[PDB]
Amino acid sequence: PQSFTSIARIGDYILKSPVLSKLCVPVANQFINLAGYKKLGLKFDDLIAEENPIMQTALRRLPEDESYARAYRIIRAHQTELTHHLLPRNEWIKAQEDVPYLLPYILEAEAAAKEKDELDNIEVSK
Amino acid sequence: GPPSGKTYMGWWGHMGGPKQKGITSYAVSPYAQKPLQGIFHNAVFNSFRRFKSQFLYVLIPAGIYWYWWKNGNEYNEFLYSKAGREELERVNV
Amino acid sequence: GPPSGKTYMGWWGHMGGPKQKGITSYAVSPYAQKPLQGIFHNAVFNSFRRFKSQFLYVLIPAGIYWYWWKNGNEYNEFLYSKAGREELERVNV
Amino acid sequence: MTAAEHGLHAPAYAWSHNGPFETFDHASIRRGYQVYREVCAACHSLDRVAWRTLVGVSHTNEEVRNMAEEFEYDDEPDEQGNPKKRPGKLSDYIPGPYPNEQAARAANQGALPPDLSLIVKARHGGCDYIFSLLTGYPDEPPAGVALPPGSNYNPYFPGGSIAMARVLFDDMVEYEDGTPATTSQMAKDVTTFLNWCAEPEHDERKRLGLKTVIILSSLYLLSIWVKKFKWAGIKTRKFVFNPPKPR
Amino acid sequence: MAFRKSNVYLSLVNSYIIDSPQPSSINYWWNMGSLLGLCLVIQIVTGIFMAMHYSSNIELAFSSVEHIMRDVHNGYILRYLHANGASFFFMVMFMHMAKGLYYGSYRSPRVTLWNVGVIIFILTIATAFLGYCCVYGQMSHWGATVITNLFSAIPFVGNDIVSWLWGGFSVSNPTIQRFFALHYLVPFIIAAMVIMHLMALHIHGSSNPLGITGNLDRIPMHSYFIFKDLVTVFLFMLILALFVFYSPNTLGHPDNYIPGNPLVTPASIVPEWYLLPFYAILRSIPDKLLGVITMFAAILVLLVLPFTDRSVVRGNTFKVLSKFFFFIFVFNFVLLGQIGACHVEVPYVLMGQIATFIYFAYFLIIVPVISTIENVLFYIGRVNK
Amino acid sequence: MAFRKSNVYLSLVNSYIIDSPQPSSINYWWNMGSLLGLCLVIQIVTGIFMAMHYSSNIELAFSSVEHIMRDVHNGYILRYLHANGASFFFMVMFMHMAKGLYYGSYRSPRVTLWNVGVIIFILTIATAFLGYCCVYGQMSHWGATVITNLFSAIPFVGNDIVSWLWGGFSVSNPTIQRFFALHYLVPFIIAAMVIMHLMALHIHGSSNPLGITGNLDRIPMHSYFIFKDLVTVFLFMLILALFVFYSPNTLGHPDNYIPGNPLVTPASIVPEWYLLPFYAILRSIPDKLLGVITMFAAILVLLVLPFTDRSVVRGNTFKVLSKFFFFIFVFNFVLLGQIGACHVEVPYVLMGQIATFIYFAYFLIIVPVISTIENVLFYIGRVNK
Amino acid sequence: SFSSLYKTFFKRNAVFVGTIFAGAFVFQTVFDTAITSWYENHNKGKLWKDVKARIAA
Ligand code: HEC
Ligand code: HEM
Ligand code: HEM
Ligand code: HEM
Ligand code: HEM
Repeated sequence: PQSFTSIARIGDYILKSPVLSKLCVPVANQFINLAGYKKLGLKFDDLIAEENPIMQTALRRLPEDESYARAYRIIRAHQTELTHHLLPRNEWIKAQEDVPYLLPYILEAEAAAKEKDELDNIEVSK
Repeated sequence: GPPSGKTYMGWWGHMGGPKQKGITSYAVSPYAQKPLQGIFHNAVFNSFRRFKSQFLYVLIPAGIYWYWWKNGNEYNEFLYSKAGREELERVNV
Repeated sequence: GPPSGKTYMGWWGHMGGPKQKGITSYAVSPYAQKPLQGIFHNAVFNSFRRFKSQFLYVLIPAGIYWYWWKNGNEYNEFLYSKAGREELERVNV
Repeated sequence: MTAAEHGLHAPAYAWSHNGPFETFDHASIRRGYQVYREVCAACHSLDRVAWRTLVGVSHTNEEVRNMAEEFEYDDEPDEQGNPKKRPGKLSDYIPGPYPNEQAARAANQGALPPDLSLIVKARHGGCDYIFSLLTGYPDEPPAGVALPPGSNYNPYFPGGSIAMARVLFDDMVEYEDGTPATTSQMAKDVTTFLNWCAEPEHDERKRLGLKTVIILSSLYLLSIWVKKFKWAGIKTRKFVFNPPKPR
Repeated sequence: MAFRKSNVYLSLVNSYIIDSPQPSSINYWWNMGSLLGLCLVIQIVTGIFMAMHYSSNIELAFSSVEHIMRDVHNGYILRYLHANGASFFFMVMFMHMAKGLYYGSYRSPRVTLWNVGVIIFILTIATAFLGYCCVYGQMSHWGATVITNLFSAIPFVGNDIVSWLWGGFSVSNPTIQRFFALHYLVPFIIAAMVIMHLMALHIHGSSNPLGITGNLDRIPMHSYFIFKDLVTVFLFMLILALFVFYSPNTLGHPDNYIPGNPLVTPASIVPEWYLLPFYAILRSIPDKLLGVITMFAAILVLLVLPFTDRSVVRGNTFKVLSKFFFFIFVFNFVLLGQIGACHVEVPYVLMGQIATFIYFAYFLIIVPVISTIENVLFYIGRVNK
Repeated sequence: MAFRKSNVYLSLVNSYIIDSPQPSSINYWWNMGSLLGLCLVIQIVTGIFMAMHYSSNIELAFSSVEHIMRDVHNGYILRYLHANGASFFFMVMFMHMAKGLYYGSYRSPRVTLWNVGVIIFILTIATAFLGYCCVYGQMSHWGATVITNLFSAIPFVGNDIVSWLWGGFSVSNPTIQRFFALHYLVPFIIAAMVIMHLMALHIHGSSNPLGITGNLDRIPMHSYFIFKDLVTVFLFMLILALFVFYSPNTLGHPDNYIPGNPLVTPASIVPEWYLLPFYAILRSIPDKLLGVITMFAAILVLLVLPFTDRSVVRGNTFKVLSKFFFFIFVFNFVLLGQIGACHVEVPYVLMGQIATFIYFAYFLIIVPVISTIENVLFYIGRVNK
Repeated sequence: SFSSLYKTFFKRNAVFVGTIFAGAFVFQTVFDTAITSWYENHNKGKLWKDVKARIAA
């Protein structure tokens, strides 16, 4: 429900600031390590709920190699959580491997939808 | 029949997930397997892994509310005793 | 969802009838029509046509069964009277 | 509330029917019926217990027929429409001593004696509360208790002031089997009898519980095995991913 | 095609039970819905077989239930099955709602499924209340008196609504006969709402504990989840059999075996244990109108859930703060029921008031703030800038 | 697409009521199914509102029905509405079944529809019997005695089944409370069976009075058959209002206002009028086992009719001999009811046996022979050779 | 002779479910007797037969 433009706005304000980065980024790294989605072979851009038109648009515009890789990570996480185990520590997602790949497509489709809404609700200055 | 709305689940054949190439499934017959394989190892080791990862979220708030309830129960039992009737009428009136 | 069996009725667009060609339909708006048009002509004439067409099928079994029930009822009232008790004991024993 | 207003919580005596394979001591039910008929039935009613349910628990058939004949009930009116009495049968119920609530309140200082058919289940504590109420009558109330006239002290009754006087004294009932009837022995017997009158299905219920628990535990373990067997082919899947060629 | 597919009724049975695509990764918390269906079948069958013997007059209600316990063959089995099965119905239903609350099964596709479940929760609360009043013990009369004297707080038509519910001037023979007629009627409305629950679940399928899409790896419901549900069904039968045969009056209050007397107040008017949290939410507000408004708002605050969850991923599976605050909420609900069991005394008034504030601040204050914080931390943990 | 099509539940209401394509040429005989749904809603609502006041004990059944007729505000309205609406339920049910028998609505697509209809017919007969026995008048007690003593003719376990149905040794308090629990329950099985009736109807659509295919000319059900059914809904309400407010005890036997006395035989034990043809088919056979087997076969011989109707055109619209023998069957049914109302006397026994034979020879002998002869006549009237 | 065991009891589903019902009949009788005997033997001296024998002696 929260827009990804809003998350990117707040996150870019936190990352550009020198005090807020050094204060809140290690807490976020520890939050992501404790969340433990990487222990099932998942990046975060697979965790996003894909049942909305913005996310369906982003998954349609995602290229094919990223799509097959994301599909394999989702089926691997389903088999792993079926077995009630974790992935072996050689197969965990590394921190350098957890890159936002779906985020530009999400933000682009989001900007397109917000422009569509703003043009549907204009008032021409007359 | 009439068509329903756009749903996020199809049926067997047209589920609505993405296209899949390269993911290959392997599954051997249960009649060739051992059910109850690993139940003693996963009974004491995997169970401790799951409990160790997921017990602070369940044991800090349970301890918080149980200590709050025990403290309130002891304060009530002190209030309606003979030693604490002055405090009883003070906090009651 | 799953598909169901072969039915003899579709929905709006694929009813499963024959292909239709050359059959041209004309209708008017009811707001530009007279409802209750012809009701006094149909009430005394078309209703008489329908009654002339379909009253032997409804009235000859009614005649047969009502004459049968009336004759059986009159025979029962003869039987449990004073004039027919000899026939009553004969047909009962 | 205060501890006197809650009442003293009754301790946990080791009853002969506490425990998941235990049964009522049926001789204790017999002796408890003796102490009911000789003491408790003067003021307390038993309006839910038929005579026929006593058969095969505490007395025999010819043994209950004599007690039922010793009481009297209302018959169907005679040929002239007059009211008529009748010596009782097995199908009748155990009669209470008072004809109505106002008669009971006239005879017991204005406090209605409750009907003891469900009073083991009707009070928190159960048999422990009944035993502790019957025996826990102090000869003197504690100093400072403003006691009303006609109200005895019992710390197990909620509020302390009960209107039942102490009715169990030593050797007031000559038991049939020569059991030494002290006050606590008679209290154990009536508490077993009142628990039987509360739950007369107790023995058969624990029997069927043993059957049901054995069958359902075996079915639960078999269903776990059948689940793991049906799910083994899915549980031991392996996915490999050789990434496809670009187009 | 197969006969289970081409038939009219067997296609319904097939697409809901046999061929229904369930995700591979759902766990034993997804057995709670099938357990609720089993619970409801148990309640309806045992309740019909006791309504064959129950007499709903005010003079014959308690004695007819006592006749079921004493004269009906295996009638204690039916009575204890009904009472302990209603208690287990609410145990499993609280687990079902808490599973929907944890894994986020209320969110954007399944909002109508969540609202139909909330309607079923209202109807089951009402059915438990009416059937509890059908016994006409001491707790039935005074619980009915309190919860139907609540409606005399409505300013315009309060006494009219109250004397229309009572059928008279207090809880009496009209009220007990209304309550038996409506306690018979309402579980068939619940069964219809369960069918509508199944429709709204069927259009979009179940979620899984990960929250990611289940559309990739999927498993037919027959021969896999039939036996995964059979395991918990037999476990439920085992625990219910223990609670029915060995400790049959644990969850009930012991005052109910006193015959219903309007002139004697039993010094602690307490409903059944599964109504105690909403009873504490009632008693926390020192007003009669605002108390019943707050209790109905406590039940209807579940509908603010898909609009206040500002999280972008579904379910607290990978959220530390959402895990911690969900379990603070669960044990707050337990503390609220434990408060509602108690008397209106000095620490318990403020304890129930603070716990009611926590119960409402979870849906309106905690969840948007914590989920927005988790969105921002999930972004800045892996965006390098 | 529209919200009436895209929603989960409004698509059901749309595809059953609003966009349901009916053939354009159906007549007012197709209104009786909607009228039966209206009768069922009337029966269920007036039944709940009298179950709030009725007491099922054998000392309070008749006294509580008279309490409804005297003390309950508009309770005479509810009681006469329930009773005469049950008579109207069976009138419109006989019209629905007879128009099905006439227009060939039992043939090859709609065999499932016809069989679910027969199941609904059996359940509605059973509901009417139990509800008539709930009043506990003189005809109620003795009708219960006769029709449940019928099952003591089964040679193996007849006494066991009889003393299990009675709950004792005659019709008594457990019998009447059994019958009240069942009379509350079974109409919800009728409502579920009506939903199954609507499924089997929806998969193939309605028939038309011509018997020909209706796929070519069709009309959406809303705004045409909604008001075309509203006409008969108001006409049914008008005739029911006449029979409730002006002649309320015409369709009732006057012996039901005597309280239920087990020691007095009322000199003519007769059920309600809609069960009277089956009572006549019962009494025609001079054996208790073969009599109840023949009554169950009288209800179950409609299942033979899809496989004995040997015709190649559907419906007796265009068949002369089939039309004549269909109305011979209808007036034989009326004769059978008037025979079963009568005493067991000398012309009536032979007339009832002959009418029972004509009833069974319609489905088994008359229909295959007449339809084969009409097939041959339809061939050779237009084939020139 | 596991081949003979399978071919006799588990090949035909009719013989399978027939053996299931036959075993369920024998099981009901024998197991109900065993629980009744164990319950009455555990509670020796407390049942009405023992109280009746004490009255008789
Ligand atoms: C004579 C008068 C008697 C006799 C011989 C017995 N009881 Fe008791 N009893 C009596 C009164 C007036 C009351 C009411 C007390 C009050 O409410 O103030 C009672 C009460 C009980 C109770 C209820 C206790 C409670 O409510 O917590 C029980 C369990 C009880 N009585 C039992 C009992 C037994 C087991 C007796 C003899 C074997 C017995 N009573 C004798 C009056 C009288
Ligand atoms: C939705 C499912 C149901 C629930 C949750 C439910 C709940 C309850 C509860 C809590 C009680 C009180 C039990 C006690 O303390 O004695 C009760 C009693 C009763 N219920 Fe239900 N019930 C349900 C279904 C039914 C149905 C459908 C009927 C009617 C056919 C029914 C008939 C009864 C009867 C007769 C009692 C009387 C008292 C008794 O013997 O328990 N129940 N119900
Ligand atoms: C009589 C009571 C109920 C019955 C029979 C019932 C039945 C079911 C069943 C069978 C399922 C599918 C299995 C599962 O997912 O667990 C389900 C899912 C669900 N139910 Fe219920 N339910 C009931 C009450 C409720 C309540 C009270 C709620 C909460 C408001 C609720 C919300 C849900 C949700 C959200 C799901 C989907 C969970 C998911 O798969 O992600 N239900 N229900
Ligand atoms: C399937 C629809 C139903 C039919 C055909 C039906 C039929 C009947 C009939 C014929 C009577 C006897 C009326 C008389 O002669 O006085 C009756 C009585 C009764 N029915 Fe129904 N009934 C139906 C539905 C219901 C339902 C669902 C209920 C309960 C909620 C109910 C409650 C009663 C009651 C309480 C009586 C008692 C006597 C009276 O007040 O009329 N009925 N029913
Ligand atoms: C509670 C009772 C019933 C209800 C509510 C009901 C409802 C309906 C409705 C609404 C229709 C569609 C409209 C129509 O064709 O008339 C229908 C059709 C039909 N019903 Fe019924 N019905 C009931 C009982 C029966 C019975 C007793 C039978 C006979 C065995 C039956 C057999 C049929 C048939 C054969 C059709 C198809 C008629 C056709 O389309 O030509 N129904 N029913």
